This record gives sequence, C-alpha cells and structure tokens, in this order.
Amino acid sequence: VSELAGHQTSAESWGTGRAVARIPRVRGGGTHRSGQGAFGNMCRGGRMFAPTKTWRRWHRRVNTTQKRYAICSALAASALPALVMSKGHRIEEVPELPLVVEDKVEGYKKTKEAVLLLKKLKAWNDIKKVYASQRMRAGKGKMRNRRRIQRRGPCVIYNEDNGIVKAFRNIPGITLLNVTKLNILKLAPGGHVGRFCIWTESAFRKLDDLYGTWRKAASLKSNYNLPMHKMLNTDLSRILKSPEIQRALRAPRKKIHRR
Amino acid sequence: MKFNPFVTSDRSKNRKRHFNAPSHIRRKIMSSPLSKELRQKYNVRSMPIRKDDEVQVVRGHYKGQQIGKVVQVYRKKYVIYIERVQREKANGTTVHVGIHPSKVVITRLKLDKDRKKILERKAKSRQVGKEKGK
Amino acid sequence: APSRNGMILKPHFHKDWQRRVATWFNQPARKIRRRKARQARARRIAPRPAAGPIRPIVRCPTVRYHTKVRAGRGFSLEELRVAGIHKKVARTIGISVDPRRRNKSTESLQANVQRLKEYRSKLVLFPRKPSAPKKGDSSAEELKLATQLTGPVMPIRN
RNA sequence: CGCGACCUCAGAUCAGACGUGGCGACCCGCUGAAUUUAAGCAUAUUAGUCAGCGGAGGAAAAGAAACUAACCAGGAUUCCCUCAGUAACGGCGAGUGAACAGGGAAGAGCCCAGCGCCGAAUCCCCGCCCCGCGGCGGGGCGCGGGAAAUGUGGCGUACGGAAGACCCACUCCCCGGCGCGGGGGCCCAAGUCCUUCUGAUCGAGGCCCAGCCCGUGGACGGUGUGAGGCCGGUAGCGGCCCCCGGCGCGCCGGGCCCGGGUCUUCCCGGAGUCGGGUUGCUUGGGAAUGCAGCCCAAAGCGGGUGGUAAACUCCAUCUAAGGCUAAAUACCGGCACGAGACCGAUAGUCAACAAGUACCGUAAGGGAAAGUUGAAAAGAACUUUGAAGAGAGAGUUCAAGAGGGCGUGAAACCGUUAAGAGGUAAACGGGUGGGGUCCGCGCAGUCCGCCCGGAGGAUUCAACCCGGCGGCGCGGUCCGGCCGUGCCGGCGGGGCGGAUCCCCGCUCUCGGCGGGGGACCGCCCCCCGGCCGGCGACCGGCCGCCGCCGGGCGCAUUUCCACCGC
RNA sequence: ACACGUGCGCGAGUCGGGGGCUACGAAAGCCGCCGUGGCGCAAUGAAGGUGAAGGCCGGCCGGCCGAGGUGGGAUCCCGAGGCAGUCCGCCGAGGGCGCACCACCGGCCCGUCUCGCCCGCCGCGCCGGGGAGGUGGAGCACGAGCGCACGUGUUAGGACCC
RNA sequence: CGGUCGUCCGACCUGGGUAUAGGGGCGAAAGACUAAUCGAACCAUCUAGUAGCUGGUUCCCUCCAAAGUUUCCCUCAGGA
RNA sequence: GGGACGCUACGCCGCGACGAGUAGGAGGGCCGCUGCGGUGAGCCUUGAAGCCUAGGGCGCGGGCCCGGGUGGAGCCGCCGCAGGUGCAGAUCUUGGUGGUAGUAGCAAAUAUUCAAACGAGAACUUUGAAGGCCGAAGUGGAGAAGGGUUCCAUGUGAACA
RNA sequence: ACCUACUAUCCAGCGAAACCACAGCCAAGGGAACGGGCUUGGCGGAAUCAGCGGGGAAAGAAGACCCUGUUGAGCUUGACU
RNA sequence: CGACUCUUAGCGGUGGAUCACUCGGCUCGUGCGUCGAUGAAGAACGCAGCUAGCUGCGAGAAUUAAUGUGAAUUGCAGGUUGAUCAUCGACACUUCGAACGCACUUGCGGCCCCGGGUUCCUCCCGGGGCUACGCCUGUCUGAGCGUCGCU
Repeated sequence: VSELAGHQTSAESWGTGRAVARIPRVRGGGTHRSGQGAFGNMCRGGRMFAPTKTWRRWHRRVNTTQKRYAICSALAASALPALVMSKGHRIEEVPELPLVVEDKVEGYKKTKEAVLLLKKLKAWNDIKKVYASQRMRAGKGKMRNRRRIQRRGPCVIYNEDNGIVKAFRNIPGITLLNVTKLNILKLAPGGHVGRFCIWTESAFRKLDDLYGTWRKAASLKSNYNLPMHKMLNTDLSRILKSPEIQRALRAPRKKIHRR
Repeated sequence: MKFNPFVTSDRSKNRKRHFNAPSHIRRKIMSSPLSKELRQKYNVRSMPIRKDDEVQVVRGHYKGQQIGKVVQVYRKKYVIYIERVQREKANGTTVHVGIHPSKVVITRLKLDKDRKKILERKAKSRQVGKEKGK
Repeated sequence: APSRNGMILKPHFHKDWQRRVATWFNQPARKIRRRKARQARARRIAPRPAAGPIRPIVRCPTVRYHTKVRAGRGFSLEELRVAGIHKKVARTIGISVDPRRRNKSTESLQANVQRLKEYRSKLVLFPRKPSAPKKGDSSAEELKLATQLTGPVMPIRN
C-alpha cells in the first residue's frame, strides 16, 4: 500500500467536549467531508492498520545440499508406479514407467510428430485428461491475468535442444526441462512428488554424471554424492515375519478381557 | 504462449485498446470471413466489411440463408446494419437490428481500386506461407 | 524493560531510517544489464580480450595478507624499462601502466618482466593497414588464428 | 593653449550574442530546529534531520595522492560484501559510531602557470572566391580593422623536461564533401461441419482407417453464457514498402616531414598560501578529525603526513595552496512500456464517474459524495379516467418479478394478508401440553442366506482332450543372463588425483627456477577370470504341481435359472 | 537484533546472501583456483605477551608405558543353579565392563601474590626461563557448530488501535 | 427585542484610502482587540509528537492454573 | 536329537481414576474468510455466487448438508502455501431507519371586507369599491459599496417560496 | 379580584429537535452502605386529552472546586543554565 | 372474533448490505531521460449548425497543410481527382504571465515606414517594424589640472 494513503489529509481532534468521539477530524469546510474522521483504521478512508511495505522478506534461501536432495527425491519417486498414480497421471497403458526414448525426437520440428509420439507411447491419455481439466478459475484470479487453469501434463526431459522444444510447447501440460538445469518447481508441482517424466536416451544416461552412484561422485558437480539411506529394507512386513526376529518373541496375548 | 515481450497479455489493457480504438482501427476489428465460394477464388480468409456487401447471418435470432446487403457501418457501436435484418417498433416504424461483424459471412464484395489492391496483397502473403513453409 | 535473561542490545533505528531504505529488487535486473553491456563491449573489441589489459603480479601489504598474490593496477616503469617497452606504446597493446608503483624488491621486479616477456610472445599484432604489413606485426597466418580470450588474461594463480 | 598617443571612466533602440523563469523524484553548496529518548532534565539523542535559500545535469558530485600503510608493501574516483555494531566518541548513561586491508562491478588518462626555446610564429570581427549550407564549416585573399609584448600559439608538467653530438627507424596521421540493423506502415494457418439445448451458443455427443482440421500459432480480447480453428490477434532467422546515420571501398580540396636509445650541458614549480595561537560549528577522531571568523605569518637538501601534547635523531611516503575527464552508481518528477500469491466502489490514489470538480474560508488553504436496465431500446404503439402528476388495459423481452439513479435488493423500519395470544413492562432457561406448518410420499409392514416339496425351463454338471494365461518351487543344488551400497586376482589397459620420486624455456657447459614426461601409490571405468548374494526395490528359458479362461465331447438321479408354501 | 525450544541438510566444519556462466523465467541450475569473508575450531591479561597430562626403568640424558581417579549410574558380558541323557533358547544367587549425566578429589593453560634453588645463550646483566603453594578467568581435560524454516518471549522502530 | 436610561459643540459620530502582523502589532489599561478564535490569531508541515493515564481489543472445544507478597528504584496509579 | 470382522499402526481395542474456574499458558479444530501451487476425466443457463425460508437433519460447539422460493454466471471439495482472516460495545467511522410525533411549533411591528374577471381547482392571482397603516428623520423618490442578469415580455405550476 | 391583545385549546394545511441498556405503581429489608427490576408483602384493566413540576440520584459538557502525573502554559525573582 | 399491542411467516414499501462483474488504483521492473526572450510552466478569454460541463483548438480557433490509411461521422438535419481516423516533418498560435515602451486604469506614449488624409502641409484615422534589465567582443561619440609627447 502507498505510504501517502490516508496521510494526505490535514486533521485535528476536537478534544474533549462537543459530544464527539475524540477522533482526529477534517478541518472545516462546507462539504460532506468536514469533521468526518481522517486518521485511524476504524474510520472510512484514511490509513489502514500496519501498512504493508515493500521491504517484507519475500524471498527465501535454501541450502545447496537441500536443493539437490529434493531433486534426487523427486527423480527417484518418478520411477515408482504407485506414487505416479497418486499424482493422477493416466499412464496405465505406458509400457515402462522409466520411459526412455531414442535421440531422434530432438530432430522433431512439428507438433504433429510430437502428438503421434505420445499416441505411440500411450501417454496421450494424460494430455487428453488435460483437456477435461480446462476451466476458468474460481475467485478474483480471473481479473488478475489468471483466468484459465488446467492440470499438469507429462514432463519431457531433453539432453540437447534441436527443435524438440518448438515441437512440444504447443501441447498443453507438456513442460520442457534441460538435463543439467532441473527444477523442483516443475518436477514436484504443488509440493507433491511423482510427476510423470519422459526421458530421451542421452537424457537418461547423463543422470550418472550429474549425481553419480554411491561409490562414485558426480563429475559435473564440484563435490556431491548421493545421500545415504537411514534404513535399507523398507518393507518391514518381510522383516517382521522373518525367522530371525520370530524366535526372540513372546507369545501374543489376544484374548479380550473386558470388565 | 505469446513470446513478444512488448505485446500486452493483460485483460484490462486489452479491453482498453478495443473499446477506445480509433476509427481506422475500428474497421480492422470489423472483419468477417468470406463465403466459401469466394474463398478458393480470392484465397482470402477474412476481410473488413464496407457499406455495400451481401451478407448472410450465421448466428443469433436472425440467422438463415437469406441474402441481404449492408445499410451502414456503425463503427461507434461495433454494429453493422443489414437490409432485411430488422425488427418491428411499437409505433409501426421499422428498426434495423444490430449484428456484430463476427457473426457475418460475406457472399459478395464491393470491388474498388482500393478494395482490389488488398485482395492480391492478402493473397500474396497467404501464398508465402506455402513456399517458405514448404 | 528487560526480561529475566538476555543481552543488552543497541538497535540503530532511532533515526528516520524508514525513509532511507534501499531495497534490492533491481538485483536480478541489474545482473542482466551488467551482462548485456559486457557482451556488447566484447563485440566492440572483438579481437582484443574481454578482460582488458594485463595486470602485474602484486604482493599484499597488511601482513595478514602478506603471503598472498593479487592482480594489480598496472605495471611499473622499472618493469617496462627492463622489458624494453616504451611506456606510451604499451598502453596501445593492452598493458596496464601506472607511474605510482615502486620497485623495492628484485624478485617481484623480475617476475613482472618475465610476465611481460611471455605476453609479447603470445601477442598477435595486426598491421596498421592490411595492404602493407610492417616489421613488428605478426605473420599472415597468425591473422587467421586470432581469437578472443575469455576470462582474465594470464590468470595469476597463487 | 592648439595638435597627438596612452590609462581610467561613461553614453548608446550601436553590430553580433548571452542570463533571467519553470520543474526539481535523484545531485551539489549553504542555513537549520523542536517534538522524541535519556522513564525528570540542562550536555547529549532526535540531527547535518524536517522546514527555508541558491544552482545544474541525464545523471550530479568526486576523481587521477602534499594517499594507505610499516608489509616480501600496495597504488585515480565511484558502488556492493566484509571489515563492524569494531577501533573510537558519549551526565562513558541513554545512545552514537567510522577507516585500513581483502573479494568483486567498472577501469582511461591527462592539460596549464612557472622553467626555458622559437622574428606574435597566435586569436576575433568584417569584405571577396570556391565548394555544403535546419549546428555557416573549412580552406584561399586581404599595406581591412582589432586583441595580444601588463604575453597568444607550438615543444614542454614531476612518470622528469629542454638544447647539442653519435647510432637506429618508418616518413601517414587526421577535417569539410560525394558515390558504392533499429524505427514506422501493410499483410500471412486451421469447422461456424452434422445431431441436440438456449432468447442467444462459445453448452453436450459425433466426425472410424488422418478418432474432424492447423499448430514454430492451445497467450489475450471481442463476438447475445464457457471458442486454437467467427474476428482482431499469437508463433515464425515469415513476406512486402519507406526513413535514419552507420560500418568499410574509391576520388579529390586538403594540413603532414615528424620519433626512439647512448653521451655532454642546462632547468625545474602554484603566498595573507601552508603553518601556529584563539574562538565557534562539526566529526568516531579522543591535549581540535574536518570547516569557518580574527591575529601572527613562512621556507626551499624545502613543505605536508606517519590517530597523545613536546624536544633531539634516524627513516617511510607524497608534492598542497591551478584545471579537465566517461564506467560501475541514484532516480516517489516526465515520456513509453511489461508484469503482479496486491485492492475491488465505506477497498484501492482525494479523485474507476463533467475530481483537485461541486462546495467552504478575505486569504494562506481545506475538499467531498457519486459504477452497474436489457443480448439488442426492442425505452411501453394504441384505448380509457384524471387538469396533470399519476393509474387500468394492451405491447416489447427469456424475464418489467430488469419500466429510465432501472442487475442481484439483506437488516433496522413501515404497510397489508393468515394464525395464535394479550390486567403484574417486555424478553429468557428447564419441563411438558395444545394449535398450526409442511415432511415421512408410511395407510396393511421387513427381507436376506441354508434345507425340503412339487411344478416347470435349459444346452447344463463332474470327469477327460486341446490351446492360452497366471502363481509357486526347498528343480532338495536344472540351465543361461544381469547387477552389486560385495570381495580377490592382473606379463592388464585407459582416465584422473597425489604435500611419493628425465626433458623444453628463461634470470645469474655446470649449479638455481617454471612447465611437460616417465615410474610408484590411490580412486573410477572396461576386458575378464574365481567365490558370495539376488532377481520379493531388480530374470528369462526348460521341468513339476496348482488355479483360471476359451473350444470339443459328456449328455441328464448331474448342474444352472423361474414359482409358491405364510 | 537477541535468547530458548523444535524440524531439516552437512558436519570440525558450515554458508553465497555479494559477483560471474547458462511466457512462466525477476525462476531454476552451475562456478570453491569465485570460500574472499561471517560463525565455530583457544583462552587469558589493561597491555607487553603468554597460551592447555604425566609416570617408570638405566646411567640432566637414553628406552618403556603412554590420556586422571572415587562413588552412583539406564543398558550390555559370564554362569553356582534350575526349566540315562546332548544342543537351542529361558530365567537366575552372585560376579564385571560400564553410555549419557551428577557429586567430589586431583591434573594442565593465562593474570596476580608469596617463597626459593638455580642453570643458559649470538651481545654473561637490574638479563631469559623453569620450580612449589594460594588466588581470579565467560578456560583445557577425545569436538558441535554452521545454514534454513517454525513457535514463544524481550526490545529499537508509528509498534495492538484512538 | 421592549420599557426605563447616559451623552448629544466637543476627549463628538461616521464613510473611503493608508500604516503598524504574532512572543509581534495595538491598547484613556479591561490581560482588553487583533475577521464569532486571544494569559500569545489562522493555515500547512515536523506528526501517526509523548503519555507510568482512561476506553476498546473480533471463532469453538479440551487441559492446567494464579497473585495483590520479599528487596531495590525522586519508588507510592509504575517498573526491575 | 473349506473356514465372519479386522490393521486410514497418525489405526483399532481393554482396563481403572478424574472432570470448577478470573488473569494467564498450552493443545486440538473434517470450525469459518480470502488468494496461490497441486489435485477431483469436480459442479454449472435442464441454472453458479448471493439472499429469504413455519421443512428434513448432523455435530457438545465453532458451523455444515439437503428440501422450497428468488436470482442469472460463476463456484467448490482434499493436500500444502500465504494473509489487510472472525466484532456487541471503543461518548468507534460511514450510511440508513425508529419512539418522541402528526408533537413542540408556523404568536415582534393595529386589518381586513364585498363584488366581478380568469381558472379544473381561489382566503392569498387580477380589477372595482369600502375600511385601514407607513404620516416627508416614511413602508415614499434616487444613489455609493456590495450583489451580477436579480431588470423587461411571454408561458409553467415538475422542484423552492 | 376583574377587563383587553397575542398565545396556550381544537380544526384545514405544513411540520422538526434534545434524549433513548430494557423500560417505567409503591412500603420495608439487604445490597456498592437512598431500587423500576432482587426478597417479603401491598396489589395490577385497553386507548387517550389539557395541565403539572415530586421522581427518573432527568437532559447540556471525559468536574473548572480537591489530589496525582516525574503532563503543560501565562507571570515573578535572591531558583539552575 | 373486537380497537390497540407482541411473536412468526408470505407479499408489498424505505434502504443499498452481500455476490458476481471493472477502459481504475497500488507495488515492482525496463528503455529513454527532452522546458524557456525563435517567448517555458501556469492563468484568463474566446472557437462547434443546434454544445452547459469534459476534451480539443486559437480569429486559419472540436483545427490548416503534408504523409499513411481507405467509404465514413452520427444524437438530429446538411453535402474514389479521396470521407473518416492515425502519424505529424510544413504553416499558424488572442490576452496576461521570466513578460519586455511606462504603468497595470487596460490608460498614456516616443522613433521609422506605408494606405485614405494630404497632393508632405500641419493634422486625423488605420496598418507594419522597434522602444525591459544586466552582461561579453567589437564600432561610434565622449569626459578627466591621470601619465605624457610635438608645436
């Protein structure tokens, strides 16, 4: 809010007496706005309480290791079939969820080739779901250049740009991403993880050089390796009925003894 | 997406240009597609309308296959007036009903020295997309 | 009114500081403006290096930093006199010259002369006119291999 | 005195030009408080702050050390990080509060006076010629006038410079002319295709084998609700047409004979200025950091600085009292833009509208309220009462229950209809009862499984054969792949790294130095080979078993459907 | 701005926040030979400065053991026993290594006070230092911080509003 | 506003022009007048001046639950 | 040597004990508002938001879902994010409306009456007559300051008198 | 005590304002120490008109009389600077 | 059942609350960054067929010319060799205002040059160009018992 809002008026309180409420009031005049109350947040017009300033802390900084940690978590959750289903992606007809495509699609220069590729990969159903999700927004966003909203589509990751960006940008939901320059805002939309990702062959092979394995550090980061696991066998159902624990257990008590 | 940084995408600004456009810009907004028989012959998609053009009404309450000519072009209302597109007043007089040029197809044009000049020029660059694009 | 346990603080906010508040929203736009002017300058001096003239090898004062070596303002006149380069001609071939610098040591004087010797060997000099190549210019084949040098020319590594 | 120079000082509606004032967001030079804090208050703090004055510019200012430092030293100014809430100042209280160095953005240096050399070698105006002439520009001619010896121009500025002798070296730089991408304007893809709703579709379904068509164009806006294909537009290193100087070539009018190294001889610096005393203001600057008034008032191996006043002695570092200079930097004014996790007519600028308007005060000044018919006025023709305002019919519209301050029309309040009630003001909590209101769509009150009966109707069961699929396997260990967040081996190879140990070049053939080997060690990858594990974060084939599905039979005491007993 | 608590990543390290390189995107990613610099890793004294275990053996030197102890200490280890006769596991009187943490006694670093014996060099003293016993320190004694976010509380700011 | 009153040839009344402007003017003197404002006029700004002093401080449920007492403060309506 | 349910493990189940509350503190909200990133092949002119409601209900409660009417164009559920996020008061601000109340009141300066004209409408308009007042320091006739079309003719009884 | 004029009264027309927690019958008791509301009693009947000043601790203005504030102003001086 | 008064509901009055809309604000960022004596900013007064305000303009007065564009403007009448819009480089721009002949009454001038008026003869009238301050170079006319020089 402007710092001159509610402060351009010249006002003075009438003091005690005169059966008024001691608020600063407009100094005279043969008009409606004369002794009507200028300052204070309770009055019509005037300044509002705690005027918002430009120097509010809008931006936030995150540690570089933490920024790289979420990207690794975002990429790893994009290969599990159950997590991507929970993102609403209609890709049950996809042959393999780690979708690796040949490097010929970088040479695409028409959107008809990109549409046909999605039909052949059976990922078109998610783009078809985008059409059903196109509706004008609820609330005041329609008059603030946010008239139309739609669902996220699949994400296409390319090692190099040779026309693939041009041929894919006209399909709604399709978001293009470079391999060396990833983004957590486009890999995990809304904070939830498990967006459908489509990789090219050179894109899929460069992941071993940007983050490395656990026995070999990344060749393009200065000093970065994959984070260690807090626990290894995450399926505790297999652990709990494994024989080694099952010897050193007492007898289960499951007879209900009510009052 | 639009990629020109100097092209406005604001809703309030775009409506300001439309409702406060000058008269020479008002004509350009009032363009209507030609009839299908004209379209292979002239190779022109749409064209601004003039005072004497044959009009079929496509949408609205007065749509049909009737052939009527324009009476006048009212650039201040975004309204054109067609010959037999009119409704009955109370007192017995007849009033022309306003039809927006968007719901208008032109079946016959008004040929002129300046009218004909646009036809090859619009058909020139229409072809250019088929040599450069091919 | 202080609490039970805490610090004694002196907030320097007793002036009218709210009027003189410098926001930094120009910073992302400033970086583009710095880059565009830098790229436009490089195309103006397209054969010359983007960093500019070379900088001498400089020891630091203030004994805290006395074991470090930086890049300096310009080569001293004693360093140019030993290298056999006139002080008014070195500035046209990309050598930083300043008359303020001294030469108390011999190692640093000899290091900059040795630095100047390898710069003269690496310098490809174009003729004044292409029709008449003069004596002190580079060979004709070196004209076709003249390229811009990115970053600081001959970086000073400690 | 006449006559004639020169110095001072006047007059011009003299010839030719210049300044005034406005804006003032950012900048520079002055002047400059009190609210407030210190729980009072007087020094302090607010604060070099508000207000007042003057002056510019597109940036201003500053700026190339009379600098910082005491290190092995850096090296113009400006801005960011850090120094640092530190040194330091402070009724040492509240509080105030820098600078060096380092890393970055940017980076460009220079010109006078004086010292001297050149015959004033210099400059302005007026007239003429030639050529461009909206910046009168250049060159040539002036026994044309004037300025200038009370000092113009060239060389020349502390980094040294000037003159002479000896070597080396190219002689070609620059003004006024001409001809050989930015801004603006006009255009460029694809459905109004079939059915169905609506007052209107931009709503719903479809357009198979091109699941309509275009898409480098599915941003936005308008069009009678929701549109990529109706239109303007958008994308495109797309097309076409003009203006601008440019970059380089060529011709001529042109100035243009230039410097560097060695030796010798010379020369060279800014005065009521520095500095000191005192006073006042200021600063973190504390026995004055800085600025200013008065007084004293300099020197040349000199002067200034070296954060405690002074004396002596070594050093360290610059050359003040003259000047110019872009970039990084700031920008609540102006021009033109783009955008928003912002606000939505008591919000957001005071002002979304004939807003600094109506209005008020003599004046300085104060300063509002106020958006929405309908898609389209299609704005109610005509009849009738009344003088008319106002009605009653009729008509438009999808809707007048949208009828001119007209979208939606809440509450306070009022009018009217229906019901109930009414001498302890009204109203309320708990418990009932009565009356209304609509609802249960209740008005003959549950079905679901298992078994029996008999009536029926099937293409029908179990068991076999064939094909496909799936699961499991301890197949006690079948065979083969793949991996290791496993290990070992290497007449192994690579790529690296290492603070493990011959060659190329340079400042004094051997001693010193930087760089490149090679070897060694360590890591990773690959060729493998030998174990271990796995394929349940990750596997295939054969074999066995099981299950399911599909097709043949099997054909009715099997199996499956339909009906009732109360 | 600070204090505490909690969550996350790294860890004796941690961090670009300032600067460079690659519609949304003014985003995001990259650069540590861009970690300069901030905090921590060492404190103490006004300052000059100084600056963090010892014991044994043999003759001030040469070898060895080499990071304090006591009590309480969650947890872990052994098995007298007991669930004709072995293995698994159970529990078990009693006996130990003892995590963190608490109390105490010691040890080491800096300043101060007192008392001595001495040695020694590049310039033999008004020199340089060691030792013993008290005392003061926001110290050491096998690390714990850094960066971001959240909440509370105290402040300077107009500071919950008039 | 009414009745009743003082003066009404001189220190009389009055129009217009003009001069004195705020810690100032002016005052046959009442702290009177200075544009209905005077023991310091009006407008704008500092300023959203400060207040240990009044008033107010916006949804539900669950759990726990007070003190007006020590010492110090130019401390007694307040703080530590 | 061929077989019921279960287990959103932040879930489910069983035992006992207890339940006050000002200032104040903490926790849980599938309580409520606004906008943003995701998500519901979400709702919607065969009717969105908003508003009214003698209906059916749910939750202790903040509140919420259906039924009916009006309305005509947007809106909501869940996971996170963010705030200018909840009113009964502040002699609160703006705006609107009540009782008082058809009440106080339309009482300073002697006074109006008759007839005619006009008009739909006459106590107030016009004309005639009568009775009065201002009584030349006027309720008369003209100026200055000030006002600025108020001056004159015609017409109107929309707003004011 | 009587008379006159204009009101006040009623009617034709036009028509506000102050004030308003809810509103208004009392005796005694208690209470925050003088109640319209609470307790015990006395009791209580629509809608109103003209007066009337006992009550509503009536309306007018965050008491100016008194005190506090580490709040001020006009003035004085042998207060401090 | 009455009149009056209380509660609830329907409908109708007052009122514009809520919602949905927005050619408007607010904030941030980018490019440029330009006033005037050749008369700035500002102010006054006039200009349309019917125009009160707003907007535009200046006696050429809701605009002249030129270019681009291409069949209108419109509330009502009127009239392609270029209507209307935009661009704007030519032309023009009443009176105050740094405001400029003196003053601010809009009153008084002075100099020069033209046309009626003369037949330059003084007038009168109308029109055109000048007449503010300070200051720079240069020119002209000057002043001085200031310093001199020649008769």
